[PDB]
Amino acid sequence: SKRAFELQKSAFSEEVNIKTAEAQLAYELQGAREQQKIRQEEIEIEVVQRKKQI
Amino acid sequence: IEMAKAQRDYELKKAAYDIEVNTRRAQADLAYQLQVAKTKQQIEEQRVQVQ
Amino acid sequence: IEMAKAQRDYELKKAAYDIEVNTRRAQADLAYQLQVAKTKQQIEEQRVQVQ
Repeated sequence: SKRAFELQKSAFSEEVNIKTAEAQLAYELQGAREQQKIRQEEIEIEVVQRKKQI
Repeated sequence: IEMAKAQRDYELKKAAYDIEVNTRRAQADLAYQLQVAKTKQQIEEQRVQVQ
Repeated sequence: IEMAKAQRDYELKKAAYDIEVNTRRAQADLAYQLQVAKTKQQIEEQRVQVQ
């Protein structure tokens, strides 16, 4: 009985840990995805500036 | 055994919901920087037009 | 003699069950690292796309 219980508990812990591990790093994934556009505009700043430095 | 059944049934959904809330919060945090850069574009466009 | 008969009958099954529980626990421990690496793949894929 102890073996059956431990096997089932470890099996459940497998996917619960998988889902958690996705959960923490979804934040970083979306943060980088947004930083793409953030830096795009932060660098378009001086593009616009140098356009009229002409 | 059913204890772990319920533990899975709760934890998996909690993590799945946390994924969505974290993604939306990450977008919301950097929306401010995105807009401030987009308007700093015009700020600089005129701050150089004075030159 | 029958004492040792019963001792074998108990110990062998206990060890056989321990083999399975240890294998499953070993898989469960490293599932976390496997998934965190699999998602760090995309983390880095975008952290370099910003460049």
